[PDB]
Amino acid sequence: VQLVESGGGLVQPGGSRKLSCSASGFAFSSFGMHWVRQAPEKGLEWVAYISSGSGTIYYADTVKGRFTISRDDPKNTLFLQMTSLRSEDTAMYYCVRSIYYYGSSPFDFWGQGTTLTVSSDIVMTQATSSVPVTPGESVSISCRSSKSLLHSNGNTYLYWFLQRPGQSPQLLIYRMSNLASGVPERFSGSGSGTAFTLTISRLEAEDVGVYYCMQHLEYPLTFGAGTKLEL
Amino acid sequence: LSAEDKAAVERSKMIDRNLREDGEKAAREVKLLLLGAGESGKSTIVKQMKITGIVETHFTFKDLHFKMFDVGAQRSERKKWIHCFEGVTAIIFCVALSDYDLVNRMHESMKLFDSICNNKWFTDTSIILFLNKKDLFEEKIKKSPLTICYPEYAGSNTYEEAAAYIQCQFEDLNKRKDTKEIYTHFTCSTDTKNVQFVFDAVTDVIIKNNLKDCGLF
Amino acid sequence: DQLRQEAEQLKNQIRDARKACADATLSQITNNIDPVGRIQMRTRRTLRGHLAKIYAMHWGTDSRLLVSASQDGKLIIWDSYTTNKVHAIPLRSSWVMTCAYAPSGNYVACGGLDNICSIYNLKTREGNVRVSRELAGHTGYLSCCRFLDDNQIVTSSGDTTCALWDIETGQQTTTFTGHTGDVMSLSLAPDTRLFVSGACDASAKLWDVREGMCRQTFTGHESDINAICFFPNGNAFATGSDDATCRLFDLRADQELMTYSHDNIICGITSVSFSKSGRLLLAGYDDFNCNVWDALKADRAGVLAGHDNRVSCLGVTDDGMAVATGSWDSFLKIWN
Amino acid sequence: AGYTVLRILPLVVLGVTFVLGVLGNGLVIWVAGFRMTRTVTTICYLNLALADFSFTATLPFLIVSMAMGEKWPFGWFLCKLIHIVVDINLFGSVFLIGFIALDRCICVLHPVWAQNHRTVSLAMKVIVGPWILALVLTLPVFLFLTTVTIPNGDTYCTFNFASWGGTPEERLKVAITMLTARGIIRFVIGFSLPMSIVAICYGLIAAKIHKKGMIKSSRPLRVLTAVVASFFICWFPFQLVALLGTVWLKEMLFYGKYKIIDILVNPTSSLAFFNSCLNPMLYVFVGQDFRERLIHSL
Amino acid sequence: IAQARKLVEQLKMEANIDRIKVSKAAADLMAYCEAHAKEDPLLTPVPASENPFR
Ligand SMILES: CC(C)c1c(NC(=O)Nc2ccc(Cl)cc2)c(=O)n(-c2ccccc2)n1C
Repeated sequence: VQLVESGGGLVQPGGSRKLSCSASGFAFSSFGMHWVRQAPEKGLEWVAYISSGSGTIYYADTVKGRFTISRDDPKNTLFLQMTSLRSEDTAMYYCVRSIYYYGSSPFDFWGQGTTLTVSSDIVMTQATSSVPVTPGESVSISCRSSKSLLHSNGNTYLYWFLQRPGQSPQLLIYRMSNLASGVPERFSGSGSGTAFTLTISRLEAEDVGVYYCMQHLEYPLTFGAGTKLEL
Repeated sequence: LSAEDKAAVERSKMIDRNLREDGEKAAREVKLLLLGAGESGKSTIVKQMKITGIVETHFTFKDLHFKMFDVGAQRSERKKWIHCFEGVTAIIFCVALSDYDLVNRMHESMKLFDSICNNKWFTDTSIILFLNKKDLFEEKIKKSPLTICYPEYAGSNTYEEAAAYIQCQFEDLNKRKDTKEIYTHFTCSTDTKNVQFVFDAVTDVIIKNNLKDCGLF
Repeated sequence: DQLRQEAEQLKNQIRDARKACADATLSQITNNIDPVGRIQMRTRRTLRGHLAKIYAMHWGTDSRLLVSASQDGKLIIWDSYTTNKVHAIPLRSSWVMTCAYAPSGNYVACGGLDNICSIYNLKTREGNVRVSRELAGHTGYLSCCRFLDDNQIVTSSGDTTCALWDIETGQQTTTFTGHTGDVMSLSLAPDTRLFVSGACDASAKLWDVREGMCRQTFTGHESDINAICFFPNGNAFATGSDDATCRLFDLRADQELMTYSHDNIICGITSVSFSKSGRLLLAGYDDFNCNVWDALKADRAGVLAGHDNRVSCLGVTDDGMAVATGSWDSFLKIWN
Repeated sequence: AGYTVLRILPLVVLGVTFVLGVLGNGLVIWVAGFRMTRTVTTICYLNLALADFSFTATLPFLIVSMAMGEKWPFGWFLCKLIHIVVDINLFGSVFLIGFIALDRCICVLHPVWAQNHRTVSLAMKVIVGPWILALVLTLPVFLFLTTVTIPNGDTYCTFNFASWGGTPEERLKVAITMLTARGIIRFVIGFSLPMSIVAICYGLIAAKIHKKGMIKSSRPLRVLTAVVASFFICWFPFQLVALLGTVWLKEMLFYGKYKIIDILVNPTSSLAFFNSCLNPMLYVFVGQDFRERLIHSL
Repeated sequence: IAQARKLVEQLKMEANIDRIKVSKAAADLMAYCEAHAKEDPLLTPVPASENPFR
């Protein structure tokens, strides 16, 4: 599975750019696709989404109307058409796949991203922003939800992402309880509708990075400020 | 309420549209069940139609897609899997005319025909009977008599009369003459006229089925 | 015929040995228990995706996801709670007579008239369901396939033989010979070390998965056995046949315990399952109505007449919450 | 006088039409729409049943009107609703009968084409073409039809062109032109297009099955001649009485020369509503597949 | 003819079973049924707030 973004560059404020997401190695037509941008030295923000089949499209309130998201399933690419660009749209845009069925792991794969350099909501708050830890300790990252994420169906829609320095985020825990494929069992998740916890047991050198929460209960999908672990 | 169960439903409705589009594509192809006891011309005729377990064969003729299923390499109880072919448009049954004297072997073809023709799964299913190897039958019938297969056969040992006798002995094995028709053909190395005969029989079956769906029949 | 005679001698010895053990029938022992007769279940869900006859359905171990096999060439995994379709697998051969869902949930198996047990990987790095490996050592149609693990599946066939397979290699590690008719059904033991098989010789055989040989043979029936299911304890099993009779056999006693037959029923049994406690016997019928039986008293405690066509498969969830019945009318219903 | 039974039998047949049409159309709507697999034939039968079930449902407000000398007791909404349903449903019954004839003819004359291109989705897409054409043909009832009060105290539902004309001669000129329109469309779209299509299509599938020798009983000819004649016997007397009244439209109004036509409008119309009673019996009840679902799900 | 030699061998193996009397074998099936009768949802209509199906 590879998601490669392209179309990034410096743009004058007010111009227009189209982002491309060359997706190879997976069934693109069966995956809902997301664009999640990261303002420089800042946190993740969800901007757009297309369902599998293109039937359902949602946009962030910040970019709604002036941002257009489209996909070409035969060409296996995702497009983000950007118009009326402003100075706060400068970010690394990540292309994210998400498949929605019972037992699925949405947001499992994130693309590399491309940088633009243009010259109510379920607020998710991470209590801390930096956490000094040693390679043997067991950190328990915290998360807070403005609205309870527990649903009538019994699912708590909290996802945990880890973004290592100079890399794209990787899903660790989806639905706050079960860990994603390819993740060591050291990571664990817990919570009761609000006040969620990500517990790591044997923090290796590869666990160092910024940890982001995200709610999938309601659009727009809001991320946390991000908790960082320094070694 | 639905949070991302709203997107599972969209997937459940996107893979329910493909089921309809695959069912429309699968219900536009004529399904034929190819039968025949022991050595017969079924392997030979399958070559004529321009294509272990079920040997599914696809051929198109006159814009009509066909799907033929050979169950020859299936030694088991037919009663346990014959109901799988209940909705076939027609059954193609192959009988080797040159098996009247062999081993007896022609009577086994009659047992298989009687078992399927009067089967409760095929009461309206028409049968396209192929009396294969008509060239070997005429060559053999001069020396060997049809008496060796039918003791009670009051007739001459010529091809055009004994062949009609065989067609009668196979076309009178059905007890459902009101609800289904048997199309009989004689084939040895017919130059692509077997596909024409199957197309005509299938077209008649499709028309009769369209009448039964309406009230005309 | 010199040694054919001693076969009758050993048959008489076994018949006498199991006759002596039959001191008191199960019907006499259950003349004091409280009967259940108000078993009325209603169709909670109707799964409508299939466009042809449904031949096999299998519940997941989570009691929520079920796999359904039909002759439109589709294997559909359903979310029984929401009626949603999780996956729709296009089979290479549409003549599938069986389907299994892996206990882990990572695979489904599908077999039929193609003589191949196809293993499908449900959880892949891609989003599609891919054929894991086709098991092609059988000679007749596959009638039943049951997963022992992610790497072991036992399949019954019309070649009269049951086989145990190693999925990652693809070779039948153990073959189970001994039947004389087409094997139509399989039922794994709850411990997955034994399995019973029902074939067209009107006999059920208990097999040792590890050893590979049959330890017991049950021949109460008169016609071919179409369904077989273990009692939840694992020490008994029930068989359904075209004889229109369901029997109960106890492995330890090694003979028939109870017979579940009624005069109003002339049609044969296509599927047999037990309730979670084993008190109810859910049997599918060709009269278009499933029949709930008091497994201890042999009384019809209920009828599931929601199908306009022959019931072909039925299964009860591991939770015991619901019974799902598939039918030739192309519809699969969940009864609670 | 002798012209007294003519005020009775139209009332008797429409009540019989109302009861029998409601029961038959409901049975077919339930069995075909809910207890049968959706097929192109089933969709056509359900659509035809919907037209003549709703038309029979709106029949009793035309029974009471006819019983009270064509006076309309109900409100202005119902006169501009019960006559919209009758014109849409009656023109939709004739165009669905034509569509069923065309489908039955295509399934027999080109069975290979009807095998590769005749789907449920295409049937649903095309089955609304008759429904849109029925809607377009009722606009003269949407715009020009209303209740009119007479100083005697009686309100009659009729085509009033007072607002459209604005001048006594100009109102008459638009009235004659628009009435001649929905009279001539009534024959050419209501009878000459469906009856010709039915006669040609059923005549073609009677020659085809005869040329190919598929008559093994008298049931095919009986059902085909019934579906052909029953449409003619019921629809033709009314459409002729109406076409005569539209060709001689001015003579009926200014001079009243032909009062026989006006008194024949009520029996002939009742006979043409009885076709809605016969439609479920002739098209869907004849099928053994449908009957084996009514008794198997009774 | 190996069919007889194998069939007699299988019958001999099936004869050597420590069979249990039906009375203990039947009373051990009703023992399991009552020991799990409470946890059988199909046996009795459970409250609609504990039934996953509407
Ligand atoms: C049924 C009642 C309301 C009615 C008319 N309304 C229609 O007849 N509508 C219609 C729609 C489609 C088709 Cl095919 C045939 C007829 C109509 O003109 N009447 C009439 C009035 C004066 C003279 C002759 C007839 N009368 C009495």
